Amino acid sequence: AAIDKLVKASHLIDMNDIIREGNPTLRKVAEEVTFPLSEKEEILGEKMMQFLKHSQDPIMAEKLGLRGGVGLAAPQLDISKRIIAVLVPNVEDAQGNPPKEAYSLQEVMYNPKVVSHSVQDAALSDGEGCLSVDREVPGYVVRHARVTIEYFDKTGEKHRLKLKGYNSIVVQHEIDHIDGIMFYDRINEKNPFAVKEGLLILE
Ligand SMILES: [Zn+2]
Ligand SMILES: [Zn+2]
Ligand SMILES: [Zn+2]
Ligand SMILES: [Zn+2]
Ligand SMILES: [Zn+2]
Ligand SMILES: [Zn+2]
Ligand SMILES: [Zn+2]
Ligand SMILES: [Zn+2]
Ligand SMILES: [Zn+2]
Repeated sequence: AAIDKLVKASHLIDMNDIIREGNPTLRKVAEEVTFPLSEKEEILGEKMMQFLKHSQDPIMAEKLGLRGGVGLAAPQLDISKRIIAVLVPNVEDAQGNPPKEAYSLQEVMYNPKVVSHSVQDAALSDGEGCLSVDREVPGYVVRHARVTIEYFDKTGEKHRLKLKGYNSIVVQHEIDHIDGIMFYDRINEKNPFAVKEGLLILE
């Protein structure tokens, strides 16, 4: 099964593990995981996180043929479980100094969900992309500006977290994957760049 390939100790997730647009697994609602985690579900989370680290490392991205990435959902690896990893980096300053925090968000989330959100909407000004999508998809992907999520980590400990800015956009994108929603489902059907008043455009 997919999961058996993925969790072999020597296996590194790369682009050949990523299923594509059209594969029915991207359109399912993923199955809740139960605690304590199997060995597999735990190893799967570490691999997914390892993949995002690799994709942001100039050397490993080049060794593995990996495109830069900040989130990955298990549906994208053909695994219908409610498991996402998020790794959102902070940026150096004009002087070249690393940030205090390497990441604004670094987490493997089991059973994540949006429990509440803002009336206000937000969109990345640059559109969104997807590891599974090999097309140029222009337009504003309309999301919530702010969300409160709950989720479990690999110990089964429950977290309640509020997010805004880019972290919020990233997490919504990944949660959508475990619900069978693709980014272009939240792009206006007639005008991709339609701005409804009040929309927070993130630069
Ligand atoms: Zn592989
Ligand atoms: Zn069930
Ligand atoms: Zn472990
Ligand atoms: Zn490594
Ligand atoms: Zn929502
Ligand atoms: Zn709502
Ligand atoms: Zn995606
Ligand atoms: Zn609750
Ligand atoms: Zn459409």
